[PDB]
Amino acid sequence: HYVFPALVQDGAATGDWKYVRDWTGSYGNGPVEDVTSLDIRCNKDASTNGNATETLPVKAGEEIGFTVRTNIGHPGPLLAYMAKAPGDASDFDGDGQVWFKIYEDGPTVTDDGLTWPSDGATNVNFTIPSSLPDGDYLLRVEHIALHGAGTEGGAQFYLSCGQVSVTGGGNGDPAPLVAFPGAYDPTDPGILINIYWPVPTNYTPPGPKVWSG
Ligand SMILES: *[C@@H]1O[C@H](CO)[C@@H](O)[C@H](O)[C@H]1NC(C)=O
Ligand SMILES: [Cu+2]
Repeated sequence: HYVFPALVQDGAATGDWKYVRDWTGSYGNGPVEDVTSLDIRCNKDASTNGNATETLPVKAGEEIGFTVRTNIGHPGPLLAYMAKAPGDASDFDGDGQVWFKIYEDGPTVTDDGLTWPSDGATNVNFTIPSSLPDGDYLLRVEHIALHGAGTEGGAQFYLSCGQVSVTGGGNGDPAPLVAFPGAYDPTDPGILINIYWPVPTNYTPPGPKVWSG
């Protein structure tokens, strides 16, 4: 139970939900539980637009992060996605095959079982690929909590969508492109997984491969 309320730029948080789409029930720190739901895109009611969210100017190559409200208190992978808006980020619903992955981490095998780079984290950061073209993007941050993921319907998704306007961009062609919902299936080997009883040797975060450019 955590949220990603604000973007981090130049080693300072911006305002809670200023450059990030606030979502229905964000107060309760509730997980998305259905990867077929519109919720999996930007969380509940957040996709339809950002008519009251701002867009942060950023550079291709810049490290943009998110604050974490309390901390990442569940085990699992961190993932980030972006999507080019056809105009202003605040008018973009993020529909269609427009999402590409820019980041994902995976676990370490210990004596005690899997540890994760996200465990206890109070902030998270990513790097806008240096070749990403000029444009308005959604920046979708996701932690997939896997502590109850042994049964179908048991993986938890903790998400937010930030709005950024990218300059200093190159001639990258982000791909492959996927949809939320649609990228994830509840039987996916990174979503339906017993992280404990046989200790995973080769855990595979779901969705498409990372676009590096
Ligand atoms: C996140 O921040 C750490 C600490 O400065 C850094 O080592 C790492 O390269 C950064 N990761 C990304 C994805 O920008
Ligand atoms: Cu929780």
